[PDB]
Amino acid sequence: AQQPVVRVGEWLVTPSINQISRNGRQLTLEPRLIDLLVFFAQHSGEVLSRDELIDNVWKRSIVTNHVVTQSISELRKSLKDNDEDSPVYIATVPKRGYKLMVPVIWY
Ligand SMILES: [Zn+2]
Ligand SMILES: [Zn+2]
Ligand SMILES: [Zn+2]
Ligand SMILES: [Zn+2]
Ligand SMILES: [Zn+2]
Repeated sequence: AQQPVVRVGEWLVTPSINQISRNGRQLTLEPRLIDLLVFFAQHSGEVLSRDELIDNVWKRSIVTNHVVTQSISELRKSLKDNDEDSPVYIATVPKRGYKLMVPVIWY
């Protein structure tokens, strides 16, 4: 039985099984997305450039600037989980990149 390592906003994250979870809602994500989410949480409330995200989350793969942007949309979509009352988790900072806007608790 697996312990969450971190809480991002309303979601407990358990990277060992690629899972996020919220109040009786469990979701498995792709591992790269977990890795992106974990990177944001380690650098929370910091502006992260497309470049920082590529270097750290896509290590030893080349990707386009555009893979990042579509990964970001997929992660926003999973973090929202169809709840229109959800905060913004990942905010776009114009011309600069992205910032994780929710509280993080490490366990
Ligand atoms: Zn940091
Ligand atoms: Zn940082
Ligand atoms: Zn993609
Ligand atoms: Zn993806
Ligand atoms: Zn996908």
